Amino acid sequence: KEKFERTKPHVNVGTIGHVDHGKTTLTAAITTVLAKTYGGAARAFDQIDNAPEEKARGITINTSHVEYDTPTRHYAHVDCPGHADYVKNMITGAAQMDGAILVVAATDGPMPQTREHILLGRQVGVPYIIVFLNKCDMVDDEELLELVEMEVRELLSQYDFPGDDTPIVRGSALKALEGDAEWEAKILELAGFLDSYIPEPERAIDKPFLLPIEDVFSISGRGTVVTGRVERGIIKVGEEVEIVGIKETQKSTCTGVEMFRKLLDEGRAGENVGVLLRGIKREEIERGQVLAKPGTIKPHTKFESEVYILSKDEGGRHTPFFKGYRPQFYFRTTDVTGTIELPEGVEMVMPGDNIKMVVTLIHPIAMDDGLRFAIREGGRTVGAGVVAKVLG
Amino acid sequence: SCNCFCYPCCSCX
Ligand SMILES: Nc1nc2c(ncn2[C@@H]2O[C@H](COP(=O)(O)OP(=O)(O)O)[C@@H](O)[C@H]2O)c(=O)[nH]1
Ligand SMILES: [Mg+2]
Ligand SMILES: [Mg+2]
Repeated sequence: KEKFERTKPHVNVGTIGHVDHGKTTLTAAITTVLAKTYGGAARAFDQIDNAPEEKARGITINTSHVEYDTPTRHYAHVDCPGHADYVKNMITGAAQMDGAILVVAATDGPMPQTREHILLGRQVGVPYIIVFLNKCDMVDDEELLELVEMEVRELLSQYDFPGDDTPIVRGSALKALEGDAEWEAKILELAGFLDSYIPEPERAIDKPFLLPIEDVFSISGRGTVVTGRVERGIIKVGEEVEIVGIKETQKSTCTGVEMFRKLLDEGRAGENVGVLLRGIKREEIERGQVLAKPGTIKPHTKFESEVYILSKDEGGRHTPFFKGYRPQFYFRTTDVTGTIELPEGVEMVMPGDNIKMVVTLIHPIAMDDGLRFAIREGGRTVGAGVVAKVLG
Repeated sequence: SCNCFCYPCCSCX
C-alpha cells in the first residue's frame, strides 16, 4: 500500500505486432500472473480488448491503458485493437513507449504489421524491443520455433535493432491466462526482461532545459519576458540560455522567473512560466523560437519524417494531396510553410495513409529527432508527424 | 507576468 507514494521507478511499455498474434491476451496474462505472484489488480481480456477512444494531436485513437508491478518497478502499458491505432499512437507520441513488447505468433511467424511496427518503432524512436514468441502451445517441434526466432532477429536487425542481443521469450499468453504454471513462468520471464533489459527512462525534469516561446513583452527598465510551458529540464536564475530557431541563434541570461504572479528562483518542466531575459530587446525575440540550455538544440530547415494523414471521419481532408502541396508545419508554438518530397513512385497521399515525407521549411526551427508536429491547411489539421532524421 | 492557475503568462521583475 506504500505504492500510493509512487516511489518505485516508472516505465512506459506496450504490446505491438500483427493483428491476432496475441497482444491483448498477453496484456491480460501479464496483469493476472503479476497480481497472483506479487500483488496487484488483474485485468481480463474483454476489459483490455474494448479500448476507449482517446484524442492525441487532434486524432482519435482506440487505446487501452493497464498498469502492473514487478517487485522493483511500476509499468504503464498500452494495447490497441487495430494496426491504424498503432500507426497513430507511434507517430503522435500519444502513448509513450520507453520499451515495446513485440508479439509474434509461432504459428504464422512474422507478418506484414510485424515488419511495419518494427520499422515505425525505429523511425519514431522506440529505443528497446523485447519479443514474446506467442502460441508456442500450438507448435510442439523445434525446427519451426528456432526458425521463427532466427527470422525475428534478422527482421529486428534489418531495422537497426540489435537482433542478436534481443530477449525472446517462447510462451503461450492464453495458457498462462488460463492458469497453467508452466506457461505462467514464461510471463514471469518476460517481466524479468522488462526489468533487466529496458533501462529506467530519463525523466523530463532531468533533460536539458527547453521552453517554447509564446508571448513576449517588456518590463520597463528590467528587460524582456517570454512566456511558455517549460517542456523539459529546469531554468535557474543566473543561468545562460540560447534562443534558437527562425532567426540567427542568440545568447542571454535568465534574470527572473514568475508563475501565477509569484517570483521563483527556477522554472521546472510542465510549469507555465515567464522568464526575464538580460539584454534582449522585445523585437529581437519571437513566438516559435525556443529558450534552451546552450549547445543542446540546433535550428534546421530540412528533415525526414513519418506522417499520418487524417481520414475524412477524423476531420481531415476529403481528397488526397499531391506533390506541390505546400502546407503549414506546426512546431511547438508556431507554424512554418514547407515543401514536401514524397517517396519514389508516389504521386498522391490518400486521407488515412501514413508515409515517409522529406520536408524543407521556408525558415529554420529548433528541432531534434523525435520532435512531433502537425500539418495544417486553410484552416484545419490534415496531418501529424514526427521528425525521424534531421537533414540540416 | 500574468497567469494564475494554468493558462500562459508571466512576469519577471
Ligand atoms: N492457442 C493460443 N491461442 C492464443 C494465444 N494467445 C492468443 N491466442 C488467441 O488468438 C486470438 C487473437 O488473440 P488477441 O489477443 O486478441 O490478439 P491481438 O489482436 O494481437 O490482440 C484469440 O482467439 C486468442 O484467444 C496463445 O498463446 N495460444
Ligand atoms: Mg488486441
Ligand atoms: Mg514467414
